[PDB]
Amino acid sequence: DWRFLTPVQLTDINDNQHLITLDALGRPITLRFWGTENGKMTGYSSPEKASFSPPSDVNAAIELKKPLPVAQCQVYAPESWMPV
Amino acid sequence: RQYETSSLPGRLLSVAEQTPEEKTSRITERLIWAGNTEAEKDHNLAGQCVRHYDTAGVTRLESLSLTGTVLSQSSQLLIDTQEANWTGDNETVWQNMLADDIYTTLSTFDATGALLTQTDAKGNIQRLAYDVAGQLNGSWLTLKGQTEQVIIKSLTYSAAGQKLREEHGNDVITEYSYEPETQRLIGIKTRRPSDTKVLQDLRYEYDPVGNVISIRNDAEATRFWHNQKVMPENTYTYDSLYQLISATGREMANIGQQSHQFPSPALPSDNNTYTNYTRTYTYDRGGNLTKIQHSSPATQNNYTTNITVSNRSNRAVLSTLTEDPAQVDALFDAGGHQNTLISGQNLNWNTRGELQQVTLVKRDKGANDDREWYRYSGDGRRMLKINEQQASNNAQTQRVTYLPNLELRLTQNSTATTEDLQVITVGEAGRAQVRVLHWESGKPEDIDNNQLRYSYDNLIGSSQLELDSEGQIISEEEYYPYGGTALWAARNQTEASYKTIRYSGKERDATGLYYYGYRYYQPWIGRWLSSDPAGTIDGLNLYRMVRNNPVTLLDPDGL
Repeated sequence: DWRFLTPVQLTDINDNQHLITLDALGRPITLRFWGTENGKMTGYSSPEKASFSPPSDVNAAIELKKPLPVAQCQVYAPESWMPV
Repeated sequence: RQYETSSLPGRLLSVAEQTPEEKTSRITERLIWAGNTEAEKDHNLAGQCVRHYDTAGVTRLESLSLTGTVLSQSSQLLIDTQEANWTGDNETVWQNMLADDIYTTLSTFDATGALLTQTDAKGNIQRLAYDVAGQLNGSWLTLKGQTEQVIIKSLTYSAAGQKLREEHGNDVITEYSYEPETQRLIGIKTRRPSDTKVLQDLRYEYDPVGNVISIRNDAEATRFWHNQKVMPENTYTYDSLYQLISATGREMANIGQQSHQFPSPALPSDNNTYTNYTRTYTYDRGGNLTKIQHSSPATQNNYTTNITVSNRSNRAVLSTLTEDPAQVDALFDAGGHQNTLISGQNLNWNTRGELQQVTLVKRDKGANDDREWYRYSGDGRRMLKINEQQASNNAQTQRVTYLPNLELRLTQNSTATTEDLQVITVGEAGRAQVRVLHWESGKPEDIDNNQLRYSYDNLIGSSQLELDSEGQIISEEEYYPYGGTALWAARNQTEASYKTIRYSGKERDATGLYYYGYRYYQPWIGRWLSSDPAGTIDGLNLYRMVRNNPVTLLDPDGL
């Protein structure tokens, strides 16, 4: 990701892709990986097929439904300390 | 050792060794490594050792997960009469050193890498479920050709991640009580909801450090207790160095003196009783246990174990091998391995310091010595246990092969196979392990097939109560603090004969010797059979028992 000069898509030795999405200011938001295990592909659906919109609020994020095509989706609330 | 050349990464290729008596080295280990070819990419094997030749046989890696774990692995043992000597460069040759009996296990993991499904080498399948916290919350087992059974109906954990509630497939429920101030187990309650019967009700009283100073069992004495109901506390006394000095508990009246021979279980028809005993432990300045004084006034068992400790090492034996501190070292080899277990039983240590053989009965030059012998894999794991009786009309061989989650107990008489039993393990020993006994041959007349054994473990993982699929008692056992048997009873001696997990979850071998991974333990002494490898022990006494305090295995993080 050339905005940060940090790696975001990693190709393994094996047939295995490991990808992350960063937000502005570069914090990791999502993780996906996929590849073959026994000559056939499994893992997480790639992002060009399985789109995903991370939740905004933390309280909103808590209530997600099961078919979530992502690992370790991050939600940040660095500003939760300010009164609003 | 032989490593790859500079055109390569420099990974290990082989291990060779030579004893002083030999002219050449032998190849005991050899590693064939995966490259970066398409097949390897397909099975996620690139760069991995895929064919590992060792001292036990050959281990073959067939498939890895996207998470880096094992999905498919297979293996073969060495022919009993063929040593590992994987010379030359031809696997065709190496194959002829092996049995053609290949075992394979298969697995399925989630994205996290938690194990979800495991197929053993006979086709039996374990299935695991996890909760929202990623914790194991239940478990099932399907035997090959059978339906799926529930082994664990439910698990609940505390805030600390500790097991709080356990519900077994046999309807037995175990509740765990933790002291909330310290987050440590304070009690165990095992009950049958079918008849609201409490089988175990334990409490652990501790000093300020965390040593258990008393164990109470509020459960009632069971069916094997002839007109007895209430048990005393297991009181423990410790010194300033926290060595166990004294302890109390119950023992079978007919248990006799402690030795390497395991006692017969009491049966419910015997009408035996148990006595109240105290045992005292004396230690020298190096932490060596020098004397064990038994006292059980009901039978006036005043048996004393006298230990002779070397005056130039921390090595020690019972007085039966020698009385002289100047001679004690003569009983050990150069690496600190014990040469003889008990008088007459010789110990053969191999080139890796592992116990290769135990002579059980010394005979003439006609009849062979009874013996036990072993094979270990290239990680020090025991893979094969062979018990050879040489009696001409009773030369029974008990061949036990260890596989992940599977123990194969093959028994033959001097002419032919008498029993073929698969033991399927679900869970870890000392951690509420449940076993299934599946026979392909030789099932005893009074034993149902696909028999379940539910182990109800104590504070340190010793197995005290064994229940069946109906929540009934199969067996009951109490131990001396150092692992001897204080009390043993069972519903059926036939069933009793199959319990091998006894102390701190470890296997009691035929000789009375316990197996602990890399070392063996002698409960009649309170010492390790051989010195531990330097650097794995922080103290100086390489034969010392876990801090002379077997009551509390205070080994946080497994250390």
